[PDB]
Amino acid sequence: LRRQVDQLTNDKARVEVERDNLAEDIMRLREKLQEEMLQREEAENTLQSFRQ
Amino acid sequence: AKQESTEYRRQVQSLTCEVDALKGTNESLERQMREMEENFAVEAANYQDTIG
Amino acid sequence: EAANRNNDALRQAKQESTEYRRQVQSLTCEVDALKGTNESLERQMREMEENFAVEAANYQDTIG
Amino acid sequence: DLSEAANRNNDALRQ
Amino acid sequence: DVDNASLARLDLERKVESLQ
Amino acid sequence: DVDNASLARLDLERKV
Repeated sequence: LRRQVDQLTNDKARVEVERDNLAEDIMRLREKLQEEMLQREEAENTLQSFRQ
Repeated sequence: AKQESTEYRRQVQSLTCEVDALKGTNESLERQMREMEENFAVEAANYQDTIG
Repeated sequence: EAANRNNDALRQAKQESTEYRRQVQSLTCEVDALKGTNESLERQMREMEENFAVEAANYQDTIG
Repeated sequence: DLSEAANRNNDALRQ
Repeated sequence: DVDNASLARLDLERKVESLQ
Repeated sequence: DVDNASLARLDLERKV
């Protein structure tokens, strides 16, 4: 039973870290891409008052 | 000279938000490094206790 | 049994660690998001310094 | 006793 | 799913404590 | 870390 545990949980942990890298890169890219929004989406519609 | 001082004011305001967002991205990497580093310290302690 | 209270602490600290790593990383990122919020709130205060300044001076350019 | 006292000190030092 | 894996790990924790 | 913990539980289970 516990030998089925060691071989099952670890090939799953290999497939899970093959996805945890994507979810760390998207969470890192959220923080950055929101810092990009914090300047770009203020400027965007603010400068449309001036487009007029 | 007032129109040039108003165009350089837009360049100031845009470049401020751009470098504030790149600084906010570097602080976001600093914070993601902490939340991975808090896991690495806990994984090291759990591994060493499990072995001993 | 005075020793089992220590084995239970070592077994509960392993269970605890599975939420504690998330609690640490969430409270890190929620501090870090408040820290990126506080630098960006001082950017709203700089853009308020320009707003009170253009209110005071550019209104008197229009009086000029 | 000695092993679980050593585990308690290890585990408070992990918490 | 994290609670179910914690129920699995919890039997062997309480056992290796008691077995000292 | 459920897997890293479970491999450590199996070394404890081998003792149990």
